Order: sequence, then structure tokens, then C-alpha cells
Amino acid sequence: HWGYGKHNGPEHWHKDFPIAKGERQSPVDIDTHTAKYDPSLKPLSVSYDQATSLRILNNGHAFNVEFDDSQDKAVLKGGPLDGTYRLIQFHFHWGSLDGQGSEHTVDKKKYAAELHLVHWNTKYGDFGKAVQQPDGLAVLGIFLKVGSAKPGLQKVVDVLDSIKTKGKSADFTNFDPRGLLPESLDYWTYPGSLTTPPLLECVTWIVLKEPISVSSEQVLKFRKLNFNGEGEPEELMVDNWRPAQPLKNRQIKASF
Ligand SMILES: COc1ccc(N2C[C@H](O)c3cc(S(N)(=O)=O)sc3S2(=O)=O)cc1
Ligand SMILES: [Hg+2]
Ligand SMILES: [Zn+2]
Repeated sequence: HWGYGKHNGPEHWHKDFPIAKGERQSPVDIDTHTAKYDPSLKPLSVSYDQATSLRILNNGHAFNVEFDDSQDKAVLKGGPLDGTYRLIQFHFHWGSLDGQGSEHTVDKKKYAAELHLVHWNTKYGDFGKAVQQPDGLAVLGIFLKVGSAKPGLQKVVDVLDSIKTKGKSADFTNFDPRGLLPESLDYWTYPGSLTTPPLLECVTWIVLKEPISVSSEQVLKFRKLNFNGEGEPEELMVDNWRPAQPLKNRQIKASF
């Protein structure tokens, strides 16, 4: 079944998910010089102060930190969005080396990792219904750059030994997602898709202009995870990213 290996990675995805060849697939290259500065874009409103994390889980493709989305506890509004979008989980895509790992690239430059904060549009009642809609999800994408440690990332990094193999989870309450945001909330936005199977074109992508820094030992920890379940041969979880797709008649708008 799908993964990121030679035999089941991105280039093979189209056979089971034909939408991989669709019209608004993600990720894409953000060419800064032809993105259109749109003056009618409102600022983003990230209200993560009431966020309730529940659990961290290795799912064989990445580790996800899941949040309680039963009430409007951590939401995203504003920007290009019409409506309130609830936070349900965040995850990362990273490389085996520091020069690759992001999914979106800026002027073809790749970062060491990319954080995705997944939100679903509350007018659709639940996540399941939201993924049936063109404006069902908004994902906030943050590039991670190697340098100085991000203190808010360290709690995540310390629990990764308990969830080394596929299927393991550990309770992960009281984690505050605000410690992973950059200073600026300037962004690029375009209509796109999920970047893993099922590749549904349900997403308004909001990619922040400002990267956050993590140390190499923090990102090293990411690389010790396993794609495999325990008792299986070990495959290190590295390079779990999809290459950029053609923009195909889409324009990227810049809030700046
Ligand atoms: C059957 O219903 C479902 C439909 C979709 C999903 N997704 C899991 C995917 O792995 C995936 C990938 C995302 S990314 N890299 O941000 O573009 S977001 C996301 S998901 O959590 O929405 C789960 C259940
Ligand atoms: Hg959709
Ligand atoms: Zn992702």
C-alpha cells in the first residue's frame, strides 16, 4: 500500500488515487516573483490559546499530534478563509538530510521540514463531511530551517521514543501549539490538495512566509522514527514528502 519508497512512493500514487494527476494538486513551487500581491486578503486569525492536545501517534507515514476538535478550541479564521476552521492535528514532513524535507518550495528552495496544521471548515459539521468539499480544509504550512532550537518543539521531540514504530501512541495533553508559530503571519495562499493519499482537492493552503528554526539535534530525533511496525524490519522514517506538482492555471496570492 502507499508509502514513500521506490516501489510505492509518489510516482506510483496515481494508480490507486487517479486524482494525483488532477488540476489542483499540492505541494507546488511558490515562485515569489509571479505571486500576485492581493490587497483584499484580510490578516490571519490564529486562536490557539484554548487548544487541547490529546495524543501523539506514529501512523506509518508521520507522527500526528491530535487535538480535541469537539468545540471551537483552536481555530483559524481570516486570511483567504470564509468561516471558522478548527484544528484537528498537526504533523511534519522531513528529509534524510537538512537540504530537503519540505513539500512546498519557495523559488525552488527546499527546507529541512514542513509543519502542517490541519483545520476543517466548521460549517460542514465534522471532518468527514469537510473532506467532501472544495473549501473543506485549510492547512497552515510552516517551513522549518536548521539553526537554533525552537523551545516549544522540544516536548514533541522528547516523546518520540515512546512512539518509535507504526501504530504506537502516547498521551500528549497540555501541549500548546502557539510555540511553533513564527513571529510574522505574512503568507501565500492558493487552492490545493492533501499531499498524501487520498490527495483530495479539499484544501486552501496558507503557507507562511517566515520559517521557524530548529536545531539539528531536534530534527535528528525526527529521523529515528520508523515507518515499520515493531517486529518488522526497520525502515527509518525519512523523506516522507511529495515533490511539487504543476500549478496548472492557479495563481498564488501573497498577503504582502
Ligand atoms: C477518510 O477521511 C480522511 C481524509 C483525509 C485524512 N488525512 C490524512 C492524510 O494523511 C493527510 C495529509 C495531509 S497534508 N500533508 O497536510 O496535506 S492532511 C491529511 S488528513 O488528516 O486530512 C484522514 C482521513
Ligand atoms: Hg474536496
Ligand atoms: Zn502534511
